[PDB]
Amino acid sequence: KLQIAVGIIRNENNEIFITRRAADAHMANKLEFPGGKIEMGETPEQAVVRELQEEVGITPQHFSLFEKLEYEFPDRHITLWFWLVERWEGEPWGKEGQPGEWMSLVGLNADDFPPANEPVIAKLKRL
Ligand SMILES: Nc1nc2c([nH]c(=O)n2[C@H]2C[C@H](O)[C@@H](COP(=O)(O)O)O2)c(=O)[nH]1
Ligand SMILES: OC[C@H]1O[C@@](CO)(O[C@H]2O[C@H](CO)[C@@H](O)[C@H](O)[C@H]2O)[C@@H](O)[C@@H]1O
Ligand code: NA
Repeated sequence: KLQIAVGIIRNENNEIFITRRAADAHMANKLEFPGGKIEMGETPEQAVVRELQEEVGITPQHFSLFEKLEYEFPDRHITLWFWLVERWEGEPWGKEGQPGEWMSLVGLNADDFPPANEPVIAKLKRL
């Protein structure tokens, strides 16, 4: 059972900053919204801020919870907190050496992301 906070970073051109997971990680090689595990003593709002600062070097500001869902993977159960981030300080980049780039929302392919993201990718194509 893991609680994961991730940020959907959208610019004014309806593009999202997406990174790719390592070949040796769970959901290897999949595209993803930057994020990570919510630690003990930390709230989901604080988690997404810390995770984005760590992973892509930006500080999320005035964000909202776009979606919260639970997904059962073959060996783990995770609760995902998808935060819509439209304002932030900094310029997103591959701060941890991971691949990262802007992707048009209309071009996103749910099959490229973990299956847990399916409903979120779909909903995004409408916001
Ligand atoms: N960062 C991130 N993790 C995701 C997404 N979708 C999704 O199922 N996950 C899963 C993959 C991992 O099992 C877990 C994240 O944990 P790690 O920080 O250890 O990789 O959440 C997503 O969009 N972003
Ligand atoms: O839960 C997010 C939701 O709460 C509001 C206030 O109604 O925003 C507050 O919480 C955000 C997340 O911590 C902050 O970024 C924001 O600055 C704060 O006002 C809504 O705007 C948002 O949908
Ligand atoms: Na982490």
